[PDB]
Amino acid sequence: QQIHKIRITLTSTKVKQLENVSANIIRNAAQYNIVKKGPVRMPTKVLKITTRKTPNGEGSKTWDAYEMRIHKRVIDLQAPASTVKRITQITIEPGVDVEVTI
Amino acid sequence: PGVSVRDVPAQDFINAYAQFLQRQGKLEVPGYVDIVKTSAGNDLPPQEAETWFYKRAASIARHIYLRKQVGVGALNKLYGGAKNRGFRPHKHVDASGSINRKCVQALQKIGVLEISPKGGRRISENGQRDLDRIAAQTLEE
Amino acid sequence: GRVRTKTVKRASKVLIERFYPKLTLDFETNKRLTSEIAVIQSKRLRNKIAGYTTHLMKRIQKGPVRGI
Amino acid sequence: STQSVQTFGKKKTATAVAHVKAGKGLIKINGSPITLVQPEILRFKVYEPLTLVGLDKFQGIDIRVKVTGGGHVSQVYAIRQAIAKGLVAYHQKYVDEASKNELKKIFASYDKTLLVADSRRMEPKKFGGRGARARFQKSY
Amino acid sequence: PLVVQEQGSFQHILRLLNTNIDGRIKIMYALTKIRGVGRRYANLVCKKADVELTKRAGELTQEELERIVTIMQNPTNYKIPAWFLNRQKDQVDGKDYHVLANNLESKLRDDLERLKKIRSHRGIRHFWGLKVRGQHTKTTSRGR
Amino acid sequence: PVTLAKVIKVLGRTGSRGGVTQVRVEFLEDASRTIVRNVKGPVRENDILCLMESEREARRLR
Amino acid sequence: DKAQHIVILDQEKYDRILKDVPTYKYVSVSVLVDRLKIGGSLARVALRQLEEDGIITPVLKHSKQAIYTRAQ
Amino acid sequence: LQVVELATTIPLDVQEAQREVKLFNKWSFEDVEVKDVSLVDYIQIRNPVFVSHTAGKYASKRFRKAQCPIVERLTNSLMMNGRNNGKKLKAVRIVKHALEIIHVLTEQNPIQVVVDAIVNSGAREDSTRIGSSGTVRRQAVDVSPLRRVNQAIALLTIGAREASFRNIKTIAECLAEELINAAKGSSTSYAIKKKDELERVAKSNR
Amino acid sequence: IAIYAERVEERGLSAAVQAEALKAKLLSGLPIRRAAYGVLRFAMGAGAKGVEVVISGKLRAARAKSQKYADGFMIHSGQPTRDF
RNA sequence: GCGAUAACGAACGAGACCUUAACCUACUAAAUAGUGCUGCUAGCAUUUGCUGGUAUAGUCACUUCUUAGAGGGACUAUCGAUUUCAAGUCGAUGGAAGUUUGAGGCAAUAACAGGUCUGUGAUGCCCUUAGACGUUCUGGGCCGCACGCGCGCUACACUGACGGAGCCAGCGAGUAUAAGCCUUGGCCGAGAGGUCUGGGAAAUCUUGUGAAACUCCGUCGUGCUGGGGAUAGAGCAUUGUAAUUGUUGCUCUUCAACGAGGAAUUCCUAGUAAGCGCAAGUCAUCAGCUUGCGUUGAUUACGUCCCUGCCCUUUGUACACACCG
Ligand SMILES: [Mg+2]
Ligand SMILES: [Mg+2]
Ligand SMILES: [Mg+2]
Ligand SMILES: [Mg+2]
Ligand SMILES: [Mg+2]
Ligand SMILES: [Mg+2]
Ligand SMILES: [Mg+2]
Ligand SMILES: [Mg+2]
Ligand SMILES: [Mg+2]
Ligand SMILES: [Mg+2]
Ligand SMILES: [Mg+2]
Ligand SMILES: [Mg+2]
Ligand SMILES: [Mg+2]
Ligand SMILES: [Mg+2]
Ligand SMILES: [Mg+2]
Ligand SMILES: [Mg+2]
Ligand SMILES: [Mg+2]
Ligand SMILES: [Mg+2]
Ligand SMILES: [Mg+2]
Ligand SMILES: [Mg+2]
Ligand SMILES: [Mg+2]
Ligand SMILES: [Mg+2]
Ligand SMILES: [Mg+2]
Ligand SMILES: [Mg+2]
Ligand SMILES: [Mg+2]
Ligand SMILES: [Mg+2]
Ligand SMILES: [Mg+2]
Ligand SMILES: [Mg+2]
Ligand SMILES: [Mg+2]
Repeated sequence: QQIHKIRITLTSTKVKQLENVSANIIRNAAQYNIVKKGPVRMPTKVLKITTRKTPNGEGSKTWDAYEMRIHKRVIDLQAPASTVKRITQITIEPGVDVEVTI
Repeated sequence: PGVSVRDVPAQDFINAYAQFLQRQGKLEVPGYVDIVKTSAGNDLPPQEAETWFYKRAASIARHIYLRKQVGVGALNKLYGGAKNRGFRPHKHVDASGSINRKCVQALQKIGVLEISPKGGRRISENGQRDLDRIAAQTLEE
Repeated sequence: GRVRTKTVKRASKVLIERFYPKLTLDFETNKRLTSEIAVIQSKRLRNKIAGYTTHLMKRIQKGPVRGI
Repeated sequence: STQSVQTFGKKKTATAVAHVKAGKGLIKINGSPITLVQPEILRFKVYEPLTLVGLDKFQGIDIRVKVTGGGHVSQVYAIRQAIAKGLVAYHQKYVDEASKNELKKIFASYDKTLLVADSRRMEPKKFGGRGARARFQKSY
Repeated sequence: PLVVQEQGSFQHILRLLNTNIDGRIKIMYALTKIRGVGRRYANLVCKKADVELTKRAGELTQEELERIVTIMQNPTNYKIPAWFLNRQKDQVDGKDYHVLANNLESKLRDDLERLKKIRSHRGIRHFWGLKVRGQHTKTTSRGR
Repeated sequence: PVTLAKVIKVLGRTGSRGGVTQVRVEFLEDASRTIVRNVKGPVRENDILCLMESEREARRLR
Repeated sequence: DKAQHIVILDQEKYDRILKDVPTYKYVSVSVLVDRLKIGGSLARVALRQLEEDGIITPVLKHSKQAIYTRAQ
Repeated sequence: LQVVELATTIPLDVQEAQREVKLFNKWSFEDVEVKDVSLVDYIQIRNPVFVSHTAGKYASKRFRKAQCPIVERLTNSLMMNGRNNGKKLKAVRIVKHALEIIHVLTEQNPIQVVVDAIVNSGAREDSTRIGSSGTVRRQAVDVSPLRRVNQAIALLTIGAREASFRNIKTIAECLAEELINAAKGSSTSYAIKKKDELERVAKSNR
Repeated sequence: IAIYAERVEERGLSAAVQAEALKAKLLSGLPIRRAAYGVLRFAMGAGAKGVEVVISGKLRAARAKSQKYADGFMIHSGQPTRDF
């Protein structure tokens, strides 16, 4: 249980904080001589819901088209498990959730 | 230079492999081929009663040659077509499972295909050998 | 149609009355100049302003223009 | 390695990736010769980039394309674009540009879509009708 | 596999199961004139009787015509599947049958009173001449 | 006896629905006798259109 | 209802076919039906043999359309 | 003239095309000429094509249709009546077969006959209506060259379409009969009756 | 879980606070004109670029009515309404 | 907007703005994307070639195709015409894009007795409140059929039906001690469907959703015919506690009107219309419905106020609860 091939999966609705956390981890993985793979832009998922505008059923048939974009990024690190987890606390952000899988 | 299956038109290659497979005669034909229709979406049985099974087995062999571990469920979707729902709009419906499963099972005991790892049915060591042969006897005219 | 609006027509002619010596008859050169002269919120308005400024510059060399 | 250039042509959704290598003039569609393209009535759409310049241009190069997406017709226009763009791109990199500009002249004077991808895409559908502009029949 | 000629052998009008069949119709589709014989059923009796479908009705000889009417009246004896039959799992004797031209409307009728005798809902709507399979009637079927 | 007349000037859309155009025609031979005539289909200048009858002018249409 | 085209080929019509088809600028399924009064199916088998017998030269081959011409 | 050997073999007949571009590699544009001075600029035969299928953008601007190949404008008009809209591959088959029938008959160049049938079918004066909100007031007006050309294609394909309906004659050979008769100006053909009747009514309005 | 309560820095710029404050005044029987102008001036005093208040319903009268009270500069269309 | 100008200079709305689609061999990377090489390996002619499989250690190379973030790129650019030489408009050339680049989202000042208290544990008032108008259980009905009307789906055939064969998308969705999701692959079954395993909380698996129109080759041959498939009889499965008033699917049989539709009337200008399917919503089951998506892909204007509707100016007014005066 030392240096491992470690995956960090990043998902969020907003891209600005996602790229800051993504860039901040890459920055800390640069000055620390840790070989890295990423970030990998997964195809963004558009969660679309199309309802009727009318609470009743009167009027022209008009529809809303709501959206919820989900952006997912995975970054591969080659470092011991203690090092990667403390990096996560360095780059903790409310919007982006992190899951770590070996 | 050599000849492969991909170097011959598909439509007249199958007509040549079908002719060989009928004259060879070793392919086992199930007893209901004179009764059944190819798909539940079809309304009539094939018009080439004596030869339709051979040509379909020839089509199945060529289609498997070009791909990797195709299952029998995928074969039903491929040969299925638009059903003639009376007043409702048309829809795609898969072909009959037994006809395709019997062909690949029949083709498995004639030596052309075999069950591939991780599902599907690969082409046999001899399956490549004998299909490429038929292609050569197709384009000499 | 391609009728420019007032937010681009009046903003472009303020530039000429203020930065005529540095302007030119080239859109590409004018486009870069207005990014350091004006604070434009959107890229599309920046090219639109410079593209009409170029038209006014091209028109000034043929005679006097109204509003400048 | 060797003198290899890789390009692509596109139609509505179809995209054909062309690899142009130095060789004896091998020209295959998904591993099959172009002389056996299924849409027979359109076989001359892919024959156009060949007979326009002359088959002598393909002696030293071999081309293998992989076309996916789109439909049957949309794929034919994607293939002919990848071939035409691939021949031009090879000359620009491994031949003098005088010859590359010569080939591009004949192609453009015959069909813009040989080199320039068509920008037309399907308009989105809007509610209140079964199509982009079409609307449900109205009654009073 | 080529054009052939004949004289005096063609028969313009056929009579099978007390039904008149046009002799210039192809054999597979001529039998569909016989009520109770559809396209799907006619395709198989010709194939079970070794009558190639490329023949017109008048081309057939008497020997072939009798061989077909024998099969239609005894389908199960010629490896015709039970599920392929007109009247399978019969009401009274429970055996698989295929009713034909004159027998069809008689046993179709016998089913109607059998529905009406027990006074079931489906039999009643059959009596009224209305749709029995649940179809809507407020806006369709207004002809006469 | 048809006569051909090249158009030299598109005057404007006339007629009730605007489907007909006033145009100024000049004859290919004998480049004179310029006449104003009405035309049904879409017209640019320099379109070679023949006249079944030549001796008739045109004015604004209803 | 008035068509009543002949579907069985007798001997009087057979040699009339071989005596009339050569004197045609253009023969097809409809041309045979239109002028020889034979059925469409009988025309198709007639065209495929007359080509095999050399009387008729195939201009174009297609399932839905058979374009043929005289061989003389 | 040389036969060029490639690794991917090219048939002999199709190689006979580097010298000249021919319609379906069978029909030459060299010997084709519009027999009317007034429609030369609107019948486009100057740029040869192999197959009447280019998928170009001729509906963007106003007069781009005049730049489309004349055979492609014809195959566009075939695919009508709902069930045929968008079936261009079928339309190309009819045109390809129609030309061969036009070739075996009268032995002329098939696309020369097409040009002759179009110049002979377009009415030169049509009587437009100028009614002032209901009353009948017919007025005789001239016909532009563009509408003259493209109504010929509309009438030629409409006549061929109706001749093949519920008829054993195939559409390709119904088009051939319609095109051949109208090319030689015969009044038996549809779209020649219509052209004369249009020009006849215009004579009854001046 | 941990919950923290934080004071809003600029109470005048929060429409939620201004709407709840107005309700607590309207429910006290205060006149609408005095209540409406109390949020118009409180919003502007905090530094808002603009403010508009609409009150709809029934007040002693059987028929219902709505009244708008604008002030300053207001934008209506496009994305910036989602931003500012 | 130019311009005329007792106006000058402005604000909302429009436009700007935002989302999406089309370009980038110019940056940033990608074993959940792809490729060439390279290991190992198959078939065919042997010329070293052509098609493959394999490859999560070849501990390779690359980012063109794929994904998405930071940017760049179009501003009517240049040149011809017309114009008050103004705002502009029309042509070419270059361009990925020159119709606001294509499409949408948002959208002013007021207003309607427009529609919803059957969306709300949103509501004032009235009614009811224990034999309830609450709520629950059982069964039926909302489908009920002499008829009129509207949104649609199939069709009336040969530019076609079948029968084989060829065989291409995009938008999306998917579960656990449940109350059961998407389901390949194998094996049964003519089918519908059944069964055994495995994968996938997902760019990984279903899935390249091998879709349908479409194309090729055949049968049919102008015939209410092999067009069309209502209506109905008998039988086989699925879902569900429960299918009778057939949920749906499948098999055989019956095979009706309809032979292109009067007066009228709808939608539509380019990847548009029309076909053609597929996915998502409803959903135990049922999509002839909507919301989207892509395949094939046109004819004809690019004009006008003739009809119709709306806006503006002038005008009349005994209306202002505003002609429902
Ligand atoms: Mg299929
Ligand atoms: Mg199929
Ligand atoms: Mg159908
Ligand atoms: Mg149908
Ligand atoms: Mg026909
Ligand atoms: Mg604004
Ligand atoms: Mg806006
Ligand atoms: Mg504003
Ligand atoms: Mg790997
Ligand atoms: Mg390898
Ligand atoms: Mg827009
Ligand atoms: Mg109301
Ligand atoms: Mg009301
Ligand atoms: Mg309530
Ligand atoms: Mg309530
Ligand atoms: Mg609700
Ligand atoms: Mg109670
Ligand atoms: Mg209801
Ligand atoms: Mg009921
Ligand atoms: Mg509706
Ligand atoms: Mg078919
Ligand atoms: Mg997938
Ligand atoms: Mg039925
Ligand atoms: Mg019938
Ligand atoms: Mg209307
Ligand atoms: Mg239900
Ligand atoms: Mg659904
Ligand atoms: Mg609904
Ligand atoms: Mg007044």
